[PDB]
Amino acid sequence: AAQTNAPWGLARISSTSPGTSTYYYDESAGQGSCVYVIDTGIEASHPEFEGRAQMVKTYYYSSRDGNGHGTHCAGTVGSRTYGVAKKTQLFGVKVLDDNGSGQYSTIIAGMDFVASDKNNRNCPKGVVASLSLGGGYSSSVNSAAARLQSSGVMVAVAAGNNNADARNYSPASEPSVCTVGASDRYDRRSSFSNYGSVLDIFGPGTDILSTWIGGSTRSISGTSMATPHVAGLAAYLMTLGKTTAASACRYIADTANKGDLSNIPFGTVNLLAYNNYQA
Ligand SMILES: [Ca+2]
Ligand SMILES: [Ca+2]
Repeated sequence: AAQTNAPWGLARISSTSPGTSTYYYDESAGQGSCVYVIDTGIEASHPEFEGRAQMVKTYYYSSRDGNGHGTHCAGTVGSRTYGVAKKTQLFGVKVLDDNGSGQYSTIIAGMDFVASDKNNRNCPKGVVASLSLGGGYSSSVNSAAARLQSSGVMVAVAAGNNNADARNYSPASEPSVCTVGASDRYDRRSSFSNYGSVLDIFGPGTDILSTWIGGSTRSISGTSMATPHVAGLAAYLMTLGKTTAASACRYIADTANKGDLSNIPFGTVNLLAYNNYQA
């Protein structure tokens, strides 16, 4: 399938080269998979989600996304126009308040929630969790992410936006999950992207158009934007049967575009998420 005039990041994930504008993907499109977006929520009524999004948990007075960040990330995972996996099921877990902040204790509860809640859902092609969040190093946050992954969920987490080594941030620094850095449309490391040995992969993160609250759209930047490209890619590849929740991060690294990115510090992988879709 071909989506013309797609956001650059979608075009990039199905291309060997920068500078194109059409996204190519297998029409299965992540059908039968599920992606949990652990964030500020998801505006499920947005026409872009086509009834495929729902809120499943909140730790606050509402499950509404009063911020936009979670809705944007969910859009990159699975919206019809802005998403990688256009037929996946999206589940919102609101661990971040409407200012975009959340206590680590709440974030941990949210991860444990997903590990159990997947047993309440129909995801025959597998389960992914996208975590566009984080703060300073915490062994408890890392351990929660490790548990979620161990439980059979493909966990993708943001590397962070500190232009620093991700070793000092969580859940970025948890080795067993998929830690995602950000690139721009010219195949440069995004200016803010963290780096380091713990990164598994890069995805598009600068100037990413997606859904926003109030039935709108907007372009924003962050490792938060790169992460859902990888989460959606995992869901897509799992629906195709090419990989599994336990092996998807490795598979994505195996099949990535190699050596395309600039300003990657010595010791950080030069790997850009790629669907290897061949019609
Ligand atoms: Ca290339
Ligand atoms: Ca890893």
